[PDB]
Amino acid sequence: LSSEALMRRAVSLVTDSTSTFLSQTTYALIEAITEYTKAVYTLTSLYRQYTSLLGKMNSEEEDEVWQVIIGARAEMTSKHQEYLKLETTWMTAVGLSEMAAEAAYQTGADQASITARNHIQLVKLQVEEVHQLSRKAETKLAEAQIEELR
Amino acid sequence: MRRAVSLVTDSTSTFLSQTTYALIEAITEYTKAVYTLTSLYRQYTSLLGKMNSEEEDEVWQVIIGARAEMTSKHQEYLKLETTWMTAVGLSEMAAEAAYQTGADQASITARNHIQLVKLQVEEVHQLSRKAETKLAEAQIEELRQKTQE
Amino acid sequence: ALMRRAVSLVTDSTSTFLSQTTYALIEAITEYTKAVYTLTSLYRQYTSLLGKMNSEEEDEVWQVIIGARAEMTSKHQEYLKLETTWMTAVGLSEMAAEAAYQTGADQASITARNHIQLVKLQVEEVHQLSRKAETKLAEAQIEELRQKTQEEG
Amino acid sequence: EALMRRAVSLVTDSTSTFLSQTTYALIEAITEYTKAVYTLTSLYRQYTSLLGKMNSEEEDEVWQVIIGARAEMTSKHQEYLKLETTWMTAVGLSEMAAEAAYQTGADQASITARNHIQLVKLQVEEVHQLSRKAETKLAEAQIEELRQ
Repeated sequence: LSSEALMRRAVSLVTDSTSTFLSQTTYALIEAITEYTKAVYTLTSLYRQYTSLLGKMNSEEEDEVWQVIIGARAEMTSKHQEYLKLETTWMTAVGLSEMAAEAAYQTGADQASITARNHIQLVKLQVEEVHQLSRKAETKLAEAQIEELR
Repeated sequence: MRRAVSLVTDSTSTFLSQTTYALIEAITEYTKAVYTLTSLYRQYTSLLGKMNSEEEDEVWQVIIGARAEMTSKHQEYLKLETTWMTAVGLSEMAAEAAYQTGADQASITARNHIQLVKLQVEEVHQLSRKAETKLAEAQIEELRQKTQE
Repeated sequence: ALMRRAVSLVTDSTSTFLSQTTYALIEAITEYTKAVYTLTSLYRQYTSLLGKMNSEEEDEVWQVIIGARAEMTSKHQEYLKLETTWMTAVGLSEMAAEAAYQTGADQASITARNHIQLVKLQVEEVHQLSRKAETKLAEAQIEELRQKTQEEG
Repeated sequence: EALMRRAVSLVTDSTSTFLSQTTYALIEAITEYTKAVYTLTSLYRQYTSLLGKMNSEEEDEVWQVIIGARAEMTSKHQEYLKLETTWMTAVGLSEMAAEAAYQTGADQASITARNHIQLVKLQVEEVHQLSRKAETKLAEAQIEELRQ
């Protein structure tokens, strides 16, 4: 069959396109995570300040800070929903590039496969690193909320 | 009238207790799944080097199952949290209903109950956040170690 | 002709390393101390529930207690490992101050030993806060054990 | 079953004796360590009181004692740690024995086991709190020693 080298050229176009698409969803996902983490930091600060006001106090400033907390929590939940919808797209992009690395290997393009496999591993590492910053921020928020219950 | 609003505060408090206890177990069950998946990642990483394919392929299959179970448990926790938030809303609206009409002590005990429960749930949530943090750390170690080896 | 500059480069490099290991250690001790307070609060929370409850509240809070002490042990081991590193930094900075003195770089000596004694006091002071927290944790545990045995008989 | 509870009663009796002995051995080690902490504290305050007028011979002499005193404090700490592991196994044993008692219908043997475990946990925690107090006073003495 003569369509072997022609299959190698087409599967290289797939690895090239899926890698581009993976970069694009990744970079969008990492932005969404960082903005969500920044919102979590802000909400955390407001809790610790609110807590600091409990004790010899009236109702104006506590209600005002709490109203800010209500807005900040809307912002945190908004940002969480944006990250979730972008996470599906990124996972589809990951799936595509994984199937493309496989197709490259099955047709003998091999070198396109390894470069795709390296790209996927790099991208999961980049995303997991900002994700771990998100988990840390979430933990400190939980700590701030527990301290507030005084 | 106060008899009816006290029946509401007591019933909504019971329902709040029950859904809280259900939510807390869903969270711990989710957290145990996160601990297990974390351990399997650390084990997999520790085997990179010494081992080759079939030992690693088998451990990886165990890892694939561990999220299937972790994701399952996450979905059950999510649906129990929805119910729990309705229970909180109910108990807050019921304490308010107590405050109007003058059932004050039924009101204050409801607010104290609501706050007590929020602390309990937040305390289990923070251990879940810690477990999630350690899982991400294990996954970062496995990814660096794989591109290295 | 020189040596005075070379030994001063040693005191400054070791002082930097001492500063860094100190900051990591004090942060580790402070994190351990917060964990002890957290565990203490949960014990008082459990104790306050003894008497008028059903095993929902007690079992769940207790499950949190198992996690919190697991975290307390984690933080304790991390502090211990970081203290080892800090002690190497202290030894280095002590011998560096000595070498500065033996070569006549007196001010390099005085600044190093002042730095060493500054850090030893800072570390000992957060250590004392840790002992206080540990004492209060034990008290919370004693109160809970008295309450539980007086609840039975 | 016609024969099972007599074996489980042997387990509750043996683990209960073993728990008592390890508890008393542990309390010995903690008290013994606590006394070491008190003495080291006194030597510190004695050393601290000498800074100034005094020359180094006798400050250096007390200081050498302090170095020896901490070696003993550390020895006593590791011996307490080793016995605490053993005591924790004894506690686990007795709680698994109380568990076995209930699932086989003993229970009254059970209630005494749970109370016994709670009692020894209280006894060990109380001597532990005295050692924490001693450690706190030691840290204070070392802070006082700071150089002044």
